[PDB]
Amino acid sequence: MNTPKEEFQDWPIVRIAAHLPDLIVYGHFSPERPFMDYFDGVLMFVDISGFTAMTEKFSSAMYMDRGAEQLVEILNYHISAIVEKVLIFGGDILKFAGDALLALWRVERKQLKNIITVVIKCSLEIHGLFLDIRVKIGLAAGHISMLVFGDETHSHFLVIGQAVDDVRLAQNMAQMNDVILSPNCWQLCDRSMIEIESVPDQRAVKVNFLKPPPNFNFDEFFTKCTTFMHYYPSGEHKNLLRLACTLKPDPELEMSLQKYVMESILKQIDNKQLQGYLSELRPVTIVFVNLMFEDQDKAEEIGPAIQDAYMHITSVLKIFQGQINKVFMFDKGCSFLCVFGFPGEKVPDELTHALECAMDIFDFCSQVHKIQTVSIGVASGIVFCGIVGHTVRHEYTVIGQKVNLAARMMMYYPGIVTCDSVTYNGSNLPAYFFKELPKKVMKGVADSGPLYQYWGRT
Amino acid sequence: MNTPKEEFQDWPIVRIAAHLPDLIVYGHFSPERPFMDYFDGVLMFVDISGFTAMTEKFSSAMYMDRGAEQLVEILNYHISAIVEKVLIFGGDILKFAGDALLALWRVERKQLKNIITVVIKCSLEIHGLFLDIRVKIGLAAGHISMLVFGDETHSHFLVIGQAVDDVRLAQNMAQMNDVILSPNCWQLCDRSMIEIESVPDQRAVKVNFLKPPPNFNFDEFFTKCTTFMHYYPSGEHKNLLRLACTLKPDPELEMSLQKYVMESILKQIDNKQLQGYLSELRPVTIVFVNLMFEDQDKAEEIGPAIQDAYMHITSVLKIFQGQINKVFMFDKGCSFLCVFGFPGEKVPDELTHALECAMDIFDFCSQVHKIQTVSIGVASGIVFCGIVGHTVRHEYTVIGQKVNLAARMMMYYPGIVTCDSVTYNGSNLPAYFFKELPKKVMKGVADSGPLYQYWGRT
Amino acid sequence: MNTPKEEFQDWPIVRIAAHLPDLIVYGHFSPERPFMDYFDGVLMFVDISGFTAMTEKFSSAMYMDRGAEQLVEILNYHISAIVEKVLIFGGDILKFAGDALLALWRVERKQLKNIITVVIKCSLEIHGLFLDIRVKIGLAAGHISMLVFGDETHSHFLVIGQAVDDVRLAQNMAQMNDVILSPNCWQLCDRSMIEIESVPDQRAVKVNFLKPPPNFNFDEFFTKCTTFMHYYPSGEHKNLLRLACTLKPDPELEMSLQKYVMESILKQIDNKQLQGYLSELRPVTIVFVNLMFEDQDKAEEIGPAIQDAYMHITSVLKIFQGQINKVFMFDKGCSFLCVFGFPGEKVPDELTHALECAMDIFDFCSQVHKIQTVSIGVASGIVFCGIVGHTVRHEYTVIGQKVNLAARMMMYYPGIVTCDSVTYNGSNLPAYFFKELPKKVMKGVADSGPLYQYWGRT
Ligand SMILES: Nc1ncnc2c1ncn2[C@@H]1O[C@H](COP(=O)(O)CP(=O)(O)OP(=O)(O)O)[C@@H](O)[C@H]1O
Ligand SMILES: Nc1ncnc2c1ncn2[C@@H]1O[C@H](COP(=O)(O)CP(=O)(O)OP(=O)(O)O)[C@@H](O)[C@H]1O
Ligand SMILES: Nc1ncnc2c1ncn2[C@@H]1O[C@H](COP(=O)(O)CP(=O)(O)OP(=O)(O)O)[C@@H](O)[C@H]1O
Ligand SMILES: O=S([O-])[O-]
Ligand SMILES: O=S([O-])[O-]
Ligand SMILES: O=S([O-])[O-]
Ligand SMILES: [Ca+2]
Ligand SMILES: [Ca+2]
Ligand SMILES: [Ca+2]
Repeated sequence: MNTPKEEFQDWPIVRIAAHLPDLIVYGHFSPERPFMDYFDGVLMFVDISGFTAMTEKFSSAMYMDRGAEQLVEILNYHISAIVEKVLIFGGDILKFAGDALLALWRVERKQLKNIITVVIKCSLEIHGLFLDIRVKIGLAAGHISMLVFGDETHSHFLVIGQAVDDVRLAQNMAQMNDVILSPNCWQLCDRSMIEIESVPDQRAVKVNFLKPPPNFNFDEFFTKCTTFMHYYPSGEHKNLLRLACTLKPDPELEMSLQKYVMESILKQIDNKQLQGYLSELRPVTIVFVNLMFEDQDKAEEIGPAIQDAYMHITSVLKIFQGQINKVFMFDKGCSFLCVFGFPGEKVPDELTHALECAMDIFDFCSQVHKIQTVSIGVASGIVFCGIVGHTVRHEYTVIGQKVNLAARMMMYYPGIVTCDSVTYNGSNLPAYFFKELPKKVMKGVADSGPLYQYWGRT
Repeated sequence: MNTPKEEFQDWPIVRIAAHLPDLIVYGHFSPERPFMDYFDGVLMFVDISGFTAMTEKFSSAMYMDRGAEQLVEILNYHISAIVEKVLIFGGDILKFAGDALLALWRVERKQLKNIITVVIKCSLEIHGLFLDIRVKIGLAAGHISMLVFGDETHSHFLVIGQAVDDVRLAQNMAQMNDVILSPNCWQLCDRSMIEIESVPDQRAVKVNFLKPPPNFNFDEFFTKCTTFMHYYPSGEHKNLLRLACTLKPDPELEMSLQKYVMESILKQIDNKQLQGYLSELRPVTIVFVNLMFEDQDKAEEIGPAIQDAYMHITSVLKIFQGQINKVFMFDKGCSFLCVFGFPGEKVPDELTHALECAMDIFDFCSQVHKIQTVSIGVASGIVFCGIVGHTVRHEYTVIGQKVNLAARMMMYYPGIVTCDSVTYNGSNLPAYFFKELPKKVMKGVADSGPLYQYWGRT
Repeated sequence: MNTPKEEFQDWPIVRIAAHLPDLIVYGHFSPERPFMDYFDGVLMFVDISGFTAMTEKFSSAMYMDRGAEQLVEILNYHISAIVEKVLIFGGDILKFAGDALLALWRVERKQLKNIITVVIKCSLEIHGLFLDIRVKIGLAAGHISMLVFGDETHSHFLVIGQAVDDVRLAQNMAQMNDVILSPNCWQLCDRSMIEIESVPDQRAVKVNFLKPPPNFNFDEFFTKCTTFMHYYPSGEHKNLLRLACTLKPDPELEMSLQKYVMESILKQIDNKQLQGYLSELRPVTIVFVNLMFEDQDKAEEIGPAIQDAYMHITSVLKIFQGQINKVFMFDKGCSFLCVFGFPGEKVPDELTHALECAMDIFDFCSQVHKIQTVSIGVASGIVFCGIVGHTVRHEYTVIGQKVNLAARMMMYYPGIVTCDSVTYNGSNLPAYFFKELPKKVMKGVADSGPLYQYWGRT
């Protein structure tokens, strides 16, 4: 009797799970929204520099209109190798945000110290790996909360808390190839192993070296650490990057997971549109909404407010096929990256609508309980849209100078709705709905043309 | 000199042969239609229950319009494993009929007894395998005839005869996890091996156990049996499920095989339409035509009559892009499962045309020599349409409560054209073309709304 | 720590390189056009017979409109095996021209003799391999020049010189399974190894046998020869057909390589159109342009003239979406195979435009310095268009009786623009723009209907 080889089965549930972390794939939580959960772990925030400039350059005529295709190939080639190192070292990629990602090693507290050593080693192997593009890495460790929010058809998650805020601080202060440890990371870690320098005006710290003691054996140390990693592929599945590669069809799980993924993506997953259709350099409008709270680490207070905000944002965006691309925590606050003009979703009057939608969101969210300040940046132009990451873990994302600009506007011009010149000039609206603003110098943007506040009709 | 690995070549002839059994792939028969051939073998008729109810439920809004996609994934996941067991045990899957299949082990008579033991073991391993869904299995053994019929562009085949009628009886009388043997099966089999119970009002029989004698070794027994299996993958190809995976391009064979497969399928095979396009929950009209004969086991009489009927049915269906989905033998008669509204084939006035086409078929076929009774059931609604089975053996099929309803109407209301309420209400036709019928209780249907006879214009 | 298997990555740069030889993939030459380079090597020109007749026959109704699909499958099945033998024996496939290909073994002069023995052995293994279709093979050895020409968006290359002219002569004089060696090939080769016959009225020669001396061991001899093959897959990559299978994304290289490949092909490479869309039997018009020179082996003279011609041809074709399918050297001259009606590029008035474009090209090119004679054949009808070759090395090509006819017209009616009856009858133009020509018997065409010269408006 023959025993023929099982072919890899590439079921839709497996393709959907590529878009999600293990935290969600194997999470099985309740129905209620907001849902919150609490744990400890180590975070790695890996940021690549030089890609939005490449994006700008790949719009140039030398790429003969294969700009999007060439950009995504070279981006995925580099990012895939980072993703693979993270997975092999036992991390869960939580989210891609443009050309950056955030990864988690969830463990019990007693194991944090040993796991911090695993993540440092991983970081230094990634730095190793590095077209003129650098990588900055922040690491943090401690308490983390997860929030899941949404409605009957859509779900979103976020991590929140002091380690989350720390990991962004640590990354922001890194020079152009540094691994920086949060102060808490630095004090929980195994100091006899790691050689650091102080850094100016902060107790956060820079890693120079991993100097293991005499007969420390990393492979034995790692194996010990795997005892505490729930989903590390092993045994018969040790040749796989992710256990989620082995998920089997299960309608109830697939219904829960698909809510996290955008419809146009699901369509490609179902072999109902060409795989190449979602990689594009297209003109869109970014509406970047920032919500700040009294205490942004306190998930039981902020969770309800984010749910409330999401219910309203989703309904006004729907009126324009606008879409939420991603949600995440910034140093200040919860940010919704919203996009008008995603593929097949091109209403004309995009700019006008982007502005009215932004005002509506600003007015509603301002009155939501616990939301201290709302800030919204609106910028318009040619951005890269596409699937970024590795075949086994990847997400739909947007990269471009205009995405960066909208993000910086909401930070540098808090408490108001701001817009760029393309949006101002291109909108239908009367000029006195706007106020021209003082020019501010902003991190990693040059030649923002004039900026405007969208005042509305006083 | 390098010896690089041959890549699996997935030629169109290989993809076409996935849709056909070995009986046809390696058959090489004459041109004439009808063609008949005679042999012996064992049949297994495996029926899954619970799928048309799942079909109904997957139309619900909780599946967020990925109903068809989720249904086909979970159906193929389970059905694939059954297909694989059948192939590994050396069977030929002849046909899929909704959520049921029919499999054949063709052998010389002297070998029937030993082969019956192989098929029982296979059946019990399939029962093993079993969302709330059961499997019933009928087995039969003895004489089988095959009929091939059609025209210059289309071919169809059917198995006919006493073992065929038996295998349906045996399956129909099974409780909700039984393996039932036909009476002839029971008397040809190796009684010292198999432990049965009698069943009420029949000499057909239920298998409880396979109790091999002391040093019976199944693997050695199976290998002996493979001597009599012409196409069992072996040698260099022993890691394959089917020898048809190794077919090489051959224009003459491919022209003969493609006649059995629907054009829209061929289009996907040729990479001229998206693979996902044929999995759908769509509104269609089922026209189920049943032909009964004096003697339905006598292939030399009935073959000409089925050919004649097919020539006419095909021409009237063509006038409406109606399509024959499948043909097979029921307990009484030869059934054509015809469908109006298959993809890209959506004439409006579908219902009216379904009725006129049915009357035309009824009038012509009634006068064909040797056809004793014609019965036709017409039902309309949302049915699943798609490719069911395993990657190496699969077929386009329709599953749904309306498919079941049309099948039961033609059996419970013999000799007339019947239709459901959707068809009656939705058609263009005047009310006095119909007669409202007495309500009958019918196997595995509830809430058939009112039923009508299509009388035509007296 | 796991070491999971790297998946084959099928990056766009790798798919583009399938369309090109190593001579271009690993060439890295300057920007300037024309670019010329000089080397030595052995050429093999493998011609299949019987395919354009199969093409004709696959338009017949017996193929049920899957003619193109069946033709390409059976063509690629046979051609793939030839390609594979050529690659395994260390050759570079330079170009496909319908159902023929040209392959190169580039080496230093001292190694030519040993390499000639490798190529003969390869030839005899290919002859081995051979629906009623024969293979003729010409071999030549010596000096070869390569010309690269084009503009900012498109590149083309050609090999030129005495070995190139020789390899076509040798192939043209072969009977219907011969391997013929050019005279220069015959005198550089290892005469103690190869058993030949003379052939009528030529010092070119026919191979009967390879009779290696007593303890000649071909595998050891081949390995020695691999020392001189720059890109022979080896080591970790010895299970690959081509080293180009390992190319990694690199925007600068990909921009240079994509210029050689047609846009519609790039679109399929980018997963923006169905793979099956480019295999078709479609009506097109072939415009075959032949340029002759005083000395066609002298690349420093002819290179500028071909560049000049190309700049003009490309601009007039653009005005009609006409396309250059391929360029190559014929026994006399440089030929541009141009096509009107490639997919998505179907202007009506195709025939008229094909004629005016041809006249324009004829008038301009006639005055280009160093171009002695221009000849252009225009023929219209159903031709096969599609990707021919092996998965790792393949090209878009056209095959058909009309392609052959246009090629023969430009040779048998030199110095003028000629057209077939379909073109004459179907064009819009007044009858006195044409002159009906004397009927000539032409190699491998029968029933060319009447032929005409396109005179233009005197
Ligand atoms: N797709 C995305 N998702 C979330 N945030 C994004 C984003 N694209 C841009 N941003 C935000 O825009 C800001 C850009 O500033 P930086 O991160 O310092 C740019 P950089 O990494 O030095 O080089 P780059 O522009 O080549 O990416 C960040 O705050 C980042 O969070
Ligand atoms: N695609 C198909 N091809 C052929 N016959 C079909 C069919 N779909 C339904 N039928 C017919 O419809 C009838 C349905 O009755 P049953 O077979 O008893 C239903 P069941 O198996 O108990 O559960 P189910 O409805 O979940 O399938 C059968 O006679 C069957 O032949
Ligand atoms: N796609 C293509 N590219 C370049 N030249 C082509 C071509 N198709 C046809 N030709 C030319 O047309 C002519 C055809 O004549 P032959 O090569 O003798 C035909 P054959 O090989 O005996 O059988 P065939 O017609 O089945 O191919 C050749 O000069 C060839 O160069
Ligand atoms: O990674 S969470 O802040 O979206
Ligand atoms: O399996 S045969 O009755 O179509
Ligand atoms: O092979 S070169 O003459 O195009
Ligand atoms: Ca960045
Ligand atoms: Ca069933
Ligand atoms: Ca040829």
